[PDB]
Amino acid sequence: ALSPKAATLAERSAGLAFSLYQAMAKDQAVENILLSPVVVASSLGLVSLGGKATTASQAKAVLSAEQLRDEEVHAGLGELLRSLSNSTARNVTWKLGSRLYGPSSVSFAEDFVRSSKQHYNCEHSKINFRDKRSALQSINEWAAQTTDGKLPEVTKDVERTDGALLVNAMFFKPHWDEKFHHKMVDNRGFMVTRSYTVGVTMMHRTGLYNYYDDEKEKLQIVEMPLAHKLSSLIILMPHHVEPLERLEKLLTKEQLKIWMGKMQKKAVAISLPKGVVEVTHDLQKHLAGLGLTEAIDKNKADLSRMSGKKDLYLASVFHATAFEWDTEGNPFDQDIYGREELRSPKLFYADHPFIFLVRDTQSGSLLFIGRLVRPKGDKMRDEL
Amino acid sequence: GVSDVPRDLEVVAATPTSLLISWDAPPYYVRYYRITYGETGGNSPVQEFTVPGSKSTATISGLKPGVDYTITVYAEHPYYDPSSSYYFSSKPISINYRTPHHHHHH
Repeated sequence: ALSPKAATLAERSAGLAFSLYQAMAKDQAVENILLSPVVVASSLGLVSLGGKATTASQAKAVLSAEQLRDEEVHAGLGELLRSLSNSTARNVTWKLGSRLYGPSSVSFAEDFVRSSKQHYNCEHSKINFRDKRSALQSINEWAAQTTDGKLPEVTKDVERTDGALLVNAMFFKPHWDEKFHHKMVDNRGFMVTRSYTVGVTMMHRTGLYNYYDDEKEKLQIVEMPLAHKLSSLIILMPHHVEPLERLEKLLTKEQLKIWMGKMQKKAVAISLPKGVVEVTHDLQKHLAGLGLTEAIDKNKADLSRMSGKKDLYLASVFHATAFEWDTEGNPFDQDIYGREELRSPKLFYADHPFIFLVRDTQSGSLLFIGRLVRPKGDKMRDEL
Repeated sequence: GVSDVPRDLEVVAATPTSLLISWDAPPYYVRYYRITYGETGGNSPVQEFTVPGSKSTATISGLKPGVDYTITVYAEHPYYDPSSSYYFSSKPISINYRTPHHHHHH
């Protein structure tokens, strides 16, 4: 199980991920959201490790680890990263890579390279950000090799070319405890808004799931266990198509606990969009909004432990994830469909935007928080 | 929140002895649509047939002219394997329609 330092940091990581989620959901430009709390926290841990003066202390202040010692933060976050890339079942796919990109004229210090490699598995690369064809090719091919071609592009441009670029590339594919049949797929319209529909493939299956329908709050919540019940994917969706804002404001650590406590084991006929969703965020402006103001400023940053460059700052924090919704999962006994408790299933038809979370059931840690607003596909049109 | 029921069931074209009907898919995979029809009010059991779930239209043949019929459409949803006998039915959608006495042309 997690040590006391790693358990409190897991709780703080989830709090931080809810805070970034809410700030990004308010930004009307953002459509899909996908955050991994341990990756967001390890990005602040890297700033603490490579920083001095208020640059490193502001990073510790966001993780509320000002009581903990410097090495206790790196050991605690180091323990969390290893525990999630090991405790998640063998059939559940989770690929993660972290790379710090600096300009060509930058030498990273041996101690920083050694500890960032030990605790965060951080890789280091030197790059001419101004030659954008070469710089983008290097970043995107590294992210594609990290994720086995699932995330082929982190970004289409490098906005700030005079500092460090932290890039986190991920691929997560939930493997269900009870698989969907690969032939129960059809083409449906996913309603992004009440007036914008996109053509998607949907996968369907019925089973016994922890479920709650709140008629007062017009929402449904279902918990879908992943392989061997060591983690679960929780989906929260309004009854009808609507902007997720009303439900996102209700969603808190305390309210998710009440909703999970109200879930009951019921027959649920689930339909989900099937495919890969590529979500990339540059968290630089959002991390500044939560306390990390000095690291992101060209003049005030102090990343001297990272490199003696001076004037080197955190220009970007890319959080790039390919999340695959697929039918693959473990086999199960189909005699369940002849039992009384499955005579009349309730429906969880996810044909419109929904919020989702991936939780580790062994430690209670939050692995992912996000929303699916725009799946991949073309706008549907029948009568013109 | 969102009923398991097909929608917009309507008669597209009618003849004295036939009806061409159309509907919109309910939520969740449909393997077959079960269409039932019978005389409105009459204590005679309803006749039924299926059409594949990839279709949204059906023809009801062998009807009597100038008779009121109740037409009902259900969707047969598989629990897991689409080629298995384990399925549950959706809620029904129904309409009442009188067949014409004569054909449009003499």
